[PDB]
Amino acid sequence: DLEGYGAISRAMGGTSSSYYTGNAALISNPATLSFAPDGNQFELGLDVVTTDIKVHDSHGAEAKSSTGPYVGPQLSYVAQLDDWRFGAGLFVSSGLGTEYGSKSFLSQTENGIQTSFDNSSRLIVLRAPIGFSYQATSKLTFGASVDLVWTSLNLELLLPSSQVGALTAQGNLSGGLVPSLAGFVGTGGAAHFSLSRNSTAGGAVDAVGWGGRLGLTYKLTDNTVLGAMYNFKTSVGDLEGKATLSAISGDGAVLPLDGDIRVKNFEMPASLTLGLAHQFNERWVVAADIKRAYWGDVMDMNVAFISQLGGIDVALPHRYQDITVASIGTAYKYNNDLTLRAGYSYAQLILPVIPAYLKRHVTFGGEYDFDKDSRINLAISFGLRERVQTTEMLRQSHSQINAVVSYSKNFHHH
Ligand SMILES: CCCCCCCCOCCOCCOCCOCCO
Ligand SMILES: CCCCCCCCOCCOCCOCCOCCO
Repeated sequence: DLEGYGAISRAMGGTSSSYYTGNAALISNPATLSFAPDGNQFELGLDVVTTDIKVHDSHGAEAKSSTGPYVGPQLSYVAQLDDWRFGAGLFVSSGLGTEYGSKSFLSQTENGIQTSFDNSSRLIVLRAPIGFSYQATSKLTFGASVDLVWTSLNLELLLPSSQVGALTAQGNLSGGLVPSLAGFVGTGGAAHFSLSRNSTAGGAVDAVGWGGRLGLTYKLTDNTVLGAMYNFKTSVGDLEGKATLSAISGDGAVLPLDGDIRVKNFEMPASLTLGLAHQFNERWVVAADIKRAYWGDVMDMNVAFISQLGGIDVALPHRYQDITVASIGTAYKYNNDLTLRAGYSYAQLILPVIPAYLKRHVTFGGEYDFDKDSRINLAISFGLRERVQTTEMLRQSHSQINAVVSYSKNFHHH
């Protein structure tokens, strides 16, 4: 989440508690949809998430990922029935995606042998919300919305023998496949996990579930409105699909094995958000928001792989603490049809294929509308780059850019 939804909400540091954010409010604060211009709003957009990562060896070897992006489409329509606003939409998004290739050290056996396995990641989450909004009384504005989330997980991951040995020795790695493959992998081999299938027959690790939120707004003054919204815990099942567990010996021998894999217990925590937007002049508006993701309340993960020959189970325990986000955003009416936006956000061990989220983000946004019904919104969010290190004694450097773009046509009732 953190960064909100939509070209304007993202160009404004992820702020969204109480100002027109567009059709994307269907996920953030649907109560803001009542601030929409008279009529019905059709919205179309594209999300692109560039990622730059460099991981280094204890020998000066590097594996980098960034070396063409995933583009997520965004369709949605909001309708006005008197005081009501009803809206539906499909919101595609990545939430992980790395590609280190197969010529890197991450693809070598605890031993030095260069295997040909890739090392990559890709998480895709679709959100198709159904929601409404009621302007209950000129002052407050009710707003609810249910979801339906579709998650897909692509994985390509090699673990040199020392890593499996410690998992195994820690008791975090179990299964009947331990005693049968252990001799093959040995001292200088590894194990590779692959989740490469797509869609449906394909296998493809995915899950479908529900989700939802509700919020509200209030205008104490004539240019200062306040907002808040509560998000429900994502009730997603286990991600399940086909996976190939493949053992590699000290001389590069490969012993693949197809089966089922389940990535158990993970949802997405409930979040509480409080904020306020204020207009100074009349062409300049400023917004500040404070978000609280209840990660710490996720006590309820694993990875269960199972085949005809046996299975392997990995028990990797979180250690989660609620996170807090502080965001501020600016919008400026520079022309009669050109707005300028900008903002900042503030958040608060390794594994190169699943990078941790970034602490800070600096965004820029712009709006240009040809008519009073046709608008184009742009946004560019930079996830500030942070360094961080841990045989495999690694060090990682990770930054991230974000482009969102959408065309917004306003229709009129006849
Ligand atoms: C996916 C299964 C991963 C399980 C592999 C565990 C591998 C861990 O290390 C085992 C190391 O011990 C084995 C020794 O090397 C083989 C030598 O031959 C032994 C008899 O003298
Ligand atoms: C909401 C995002 C959830 C995304 C989860 C993707 C990460 C889940 O685990 C993927 C690993 O399962 C396959 C391999 O076996 C585990 C590897 O050993 C662990 C590293 O220390």
